Amino acid sequence: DKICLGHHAVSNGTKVNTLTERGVEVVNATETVERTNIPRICSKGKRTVDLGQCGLLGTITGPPQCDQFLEFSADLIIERREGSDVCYPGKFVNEEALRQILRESG
Amino acid sequence: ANCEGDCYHSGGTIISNLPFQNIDSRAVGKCPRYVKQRSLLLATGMKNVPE
Amino acid sequence: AIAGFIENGWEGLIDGWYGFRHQNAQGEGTAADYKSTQSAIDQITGKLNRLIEKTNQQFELIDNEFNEVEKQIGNVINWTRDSITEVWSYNAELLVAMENQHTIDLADSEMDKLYERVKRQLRENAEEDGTGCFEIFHKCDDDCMASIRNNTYDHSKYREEAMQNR
Amino acid sequence: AIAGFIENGWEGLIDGWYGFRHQNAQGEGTAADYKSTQSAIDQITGKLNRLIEKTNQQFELIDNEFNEVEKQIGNVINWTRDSITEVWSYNAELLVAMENQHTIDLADSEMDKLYERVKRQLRENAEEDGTGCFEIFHKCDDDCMASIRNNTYDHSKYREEAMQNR
Amino acid sequence: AIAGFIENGWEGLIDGWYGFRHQNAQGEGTAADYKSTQSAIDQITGKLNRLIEKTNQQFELIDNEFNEVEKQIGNVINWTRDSITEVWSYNAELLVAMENQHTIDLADSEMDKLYERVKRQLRENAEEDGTGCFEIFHKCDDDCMASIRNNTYDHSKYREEAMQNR
Repeated sequence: DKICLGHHAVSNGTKVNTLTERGVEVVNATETVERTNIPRICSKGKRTVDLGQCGLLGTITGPPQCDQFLEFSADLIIERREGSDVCYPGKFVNEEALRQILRESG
Repeated sequence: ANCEGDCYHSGGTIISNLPFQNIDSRAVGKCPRYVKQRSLLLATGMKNVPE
Repeated sequence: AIAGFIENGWEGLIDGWYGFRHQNAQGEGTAADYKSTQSAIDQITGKLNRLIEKTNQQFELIDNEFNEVEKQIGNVINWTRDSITEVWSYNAELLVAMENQHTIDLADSEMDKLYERVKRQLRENAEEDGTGCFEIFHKCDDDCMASIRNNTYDHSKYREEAMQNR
Repeated sequence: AIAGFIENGWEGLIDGWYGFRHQNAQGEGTAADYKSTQSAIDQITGKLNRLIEKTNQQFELIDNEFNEVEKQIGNVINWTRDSITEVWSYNAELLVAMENQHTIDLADSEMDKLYERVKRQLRENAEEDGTGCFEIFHKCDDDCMASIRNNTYDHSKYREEAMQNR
Repeated sequence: AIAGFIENGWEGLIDGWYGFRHQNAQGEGTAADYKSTQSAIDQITGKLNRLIEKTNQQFELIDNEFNEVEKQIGNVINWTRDSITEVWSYNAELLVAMENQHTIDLADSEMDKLYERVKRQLRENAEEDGTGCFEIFHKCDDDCMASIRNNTYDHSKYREEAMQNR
């Protein structure tokens, strides 16, 4: 005698925006911006190298502290602040370019 | 060596099945796109009209 | 004691997105429609992964924290990076916003498409109510209502009776 | 001597966005509808401030006019700034464009929602014209038309008369 | 043996985008509608040039291949250029995507606007089918169908006959 038609209508509502003054609210909505961090380096699956005191560029010249990684191979490289590419004092000409080249070397 | 992640930065690892992140703009890897907003909510349903 | 979508939604319906609600001689009922609900859910659920598209979204470092690059060029790098960040923030809020607007304008379209479907089932045996209901001009038992929902309403059977009641 | 929205708009109506226009035994009239007009104005007026959103839209200088920075890096700065400028120009024209398209597709939707509303008021006592009018099959005086506009049209009263005229 | 747009499209129609298909006492026919087809083609064809807008899309070089600029600043240039490239790729796919969505939602709107037009031509002499057809309750010869397509259907002539068949 009266058959009708309708939809969801949850009780509370939600937040989301559109191209208006916040526009509307909806029944269900999820997040898109990730705020959760892991204060570690999740290295499982990747062959990882923790260079430590070996400056990355050192792996080319071979100071003492880099003798560990003279012919290393890895998918993830972790530079540490304590590293240094030299033993006898001196700089690397166009150093950061060589670093960028080396981080994608495997 | 037992957790699995593909987006890294100075503060650690960002694991996320989401499109955007808010941790660090300088993050490297297969990261989400850094945005300035704390939160952006997707649809994911119909408009709500109570009874 | 019954109303449709034009007035309100239905907090009662839990087993679907859209549905039917009738009151016949036996009493009030409620159900759902699989077709339209799936027709909306299909388009809506994949939008996240539509945003998570990552063609070449990898990137390495150009600066470095430990041996800071020259002050001026580093300042330029921070400036450019912040500019691109503002751009991408704008693009993210905009994309979310019109994905939402499209979701809304989509969902209530799948509604009044189902409404018109039911009308075409009840071509001349019913008159529309204004709430989104349907005043039926015959006696529609539970089997008849079910025939409407399952889309097996042979209107020619009840037609002469209904138009007699007109 | 009268027509509706499907043919033309109404330069005469000044006190609203949408309205009614009837010709009865007493003569031609015109009015407005507060509900739909407000329903559109609400969504339309705030769009400017929707664009003027300024989260972190402040910025300082990185270069300077008086002591020009080194020629090469300054050239890079001008190049990057011009690139971002082209990006933001594109985004501005696009945002304006689809805000406009949404405004248009919105406004004429609030129209044929009101049209269907009036039809549901006049369920069986009238037949649609094609211009957006409504041929009423009874005698609808000014009080009756006003009952339509105020949404108090008890169609059951005039129904038997109308369907007699059918 | 005949159906309309709500069920399927028509691989047979070649001389237009939208059209009519009737079966009368003489047999099945098919035609096209110039008005709606042009109404869609007009909006659709220019979208390419709507994208090819080139206000200041010229650009010169800032770097050079032969005498490479200093390594660091050149690295910054490559980084910035790649960033802008990702931005413009995103904008291109998005613009294409919503130009397409607008095209689709436009085309099938020009369809059910024509459908409602034909209904307003056949106000009470026909009842809708559900497939997008129109069950006509009189005898509509080829000249009558042509009167429908050309929008010259004086429904008052066939009205009394049709409502007699009701």
